[PDB]
Amino acid sequence: GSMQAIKCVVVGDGAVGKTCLLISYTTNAFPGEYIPTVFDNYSANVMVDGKPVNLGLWDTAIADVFLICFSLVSPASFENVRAKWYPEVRHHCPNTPIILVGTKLDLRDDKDTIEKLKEKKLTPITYPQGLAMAKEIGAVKYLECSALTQRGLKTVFDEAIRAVLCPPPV
Ligand SMILES: Nc1nc2c(ncn2[C@@H]2O[C@H](COP(=O)(O)OP(=O)(O)O)[C@@H](O)[C@H]2O)c(=O)[nH]1
Ligand SMILES: [Mg+2]
Repeated sequence: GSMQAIKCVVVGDGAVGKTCLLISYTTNAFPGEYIPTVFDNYSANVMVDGKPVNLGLWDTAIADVFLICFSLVSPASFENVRAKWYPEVRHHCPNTPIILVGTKLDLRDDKDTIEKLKEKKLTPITYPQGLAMAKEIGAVKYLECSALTQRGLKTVFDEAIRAVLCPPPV
């Protein structure tokens, strides 16, 4: 083998968890240490639907697929999905698939994160809201994950890969 190379570019507001997402997926450990500007890309060889793939993951601060990320406990990062990130991706690339990724899923039911938001008059983003935002930006998929617990983490990348190996008919 022979593997297919796929380039995936990850974008989203500062502090939404892009770097921790990529490290947690590729090394299988959530980082408890500082991660320099040194590393701006990560890699993983993965089997998806019986196919060996080299997934190249670019951490931003000729993509085959974009991940646009917002934190499930930051309404401001969610609004920027449509106000900033969707337009910036589409200017450069009109057709490349976008996956919309809600991060920090472990906090969406967290009592103290819920309270903290509540005292600024805010609330976590819900699954239906996220799904509606994916439709609004024409994302091929909406996924939620925690880098910390790894809940939903593999699916993000499997679906980024499927987006490339299996484009829609129309
Ligand atoms: N609770 C929780 N915290 C997270 C998760 N992912 C990242 N964080 C935290 O969010 C903050 C920013 O993460 P980072 O990956 O540096 O965000 P970036 O600026 O988008 O690269 C850090 O303090 C991380 O520890 C997560 O899945 N759950
Ligand atoms: Mg980062």
